Amino acid sequence: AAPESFDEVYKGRRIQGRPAGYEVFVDGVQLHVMRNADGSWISVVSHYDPVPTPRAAARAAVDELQGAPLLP
Amino acid sequence: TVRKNQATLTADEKRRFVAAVLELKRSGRYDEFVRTHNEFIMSDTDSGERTGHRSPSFLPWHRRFLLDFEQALQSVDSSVTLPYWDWSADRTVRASLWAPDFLGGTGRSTDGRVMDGPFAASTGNWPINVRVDSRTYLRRSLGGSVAELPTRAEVESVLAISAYDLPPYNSASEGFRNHLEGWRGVNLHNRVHVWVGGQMATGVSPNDPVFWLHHAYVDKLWAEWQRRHPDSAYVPTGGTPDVVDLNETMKPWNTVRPADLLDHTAYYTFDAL
Ligand SMILES: [O-][O-]
Ligand SMILES: [Cu+2]
Ligand SMILES: [Cu+2]
Ligand SMILES: [Cu+2]
Ligand SMILES: [Cu+2]
Repeated sequence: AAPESFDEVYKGRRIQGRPAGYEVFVDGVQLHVMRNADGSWISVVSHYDPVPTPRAAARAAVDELQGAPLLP
Repeated sequence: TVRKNQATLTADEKRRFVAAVLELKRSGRYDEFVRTHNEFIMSDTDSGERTGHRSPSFLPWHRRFLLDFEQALQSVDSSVTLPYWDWSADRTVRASLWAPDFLGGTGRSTDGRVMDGPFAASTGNWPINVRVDSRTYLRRSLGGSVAELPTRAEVESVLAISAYDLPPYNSASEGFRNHLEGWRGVNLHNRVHVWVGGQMATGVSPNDPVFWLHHAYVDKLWAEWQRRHPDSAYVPTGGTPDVVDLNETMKPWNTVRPADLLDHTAYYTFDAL
């Protein structure tokens, strides 16, 4: 069972998530994310810090980016 | 052929190491190491094929990866070897490792930009090319995302584990490998990446020279574990889907198996084990 989709503006950036297994986007640019065996998630810009959900991972990326555009 | 504790390096060894690293960067050879690691960090999954991370091959893989980098460094200056960072001993932002004559310190608050050392962006000698976060300067936030680095006591508890790895051979696994990697337990290796922050916390972590010293120590811990448990060895040892078995060849090389990298003395030794 894949997680639900989401769409919101977090810290001035538009973040979206949707089942594909799951894709995330920050201002339209796709962010690589991954699901762990225990159900937690991690993204390419926070790959050693598991968070509970895809949205938590997207918010973590926006946090890390500090306003910077994401690169494909 | 002797990997030394970064804390024990002479001003000369430090100078030569930095110069060799900067030359690999200038010649364009360095960036390709960063690309390779990210590619594997993005494709290694708990559900499918995993070679470089969250699997038993996490150790022999990074062992060979570091061997490649060290060999590249030696092609520039044959006297240089990869030093290691014992983060359980040298645990403060004031460790000699973070001085301007070696790796430089932490980033400034505003954007986490490292402002000193040979790898600061302002030197024009360390451009961040292979990246996801569009910014092109080295960034760090020592102890910003996590309060403390692992302690000796904690490392000791992980080294005590007799089982190399345990099914399902992934991030949910119990056993030495997964505890050293950090997905389960007190968390060793993963927590360190988080402590440094900046690019070190991402898939393109090799962008930070400290990546090599960090993994050189993780590599040593595997050596120390084998000493503690001589009766214990690499697993799985036969036909396990999506996981690299002992005598199975490893990507991206394909000409090497975990079995060929178990004994490190065939390539180097440590100042002390
Ligand atoms: O593991 O980087
Ligand atoms: Cu890695
Ligand atoms: Cu992917
Ligand atoms: Cu445990
Ligand atoms: Cu690592």
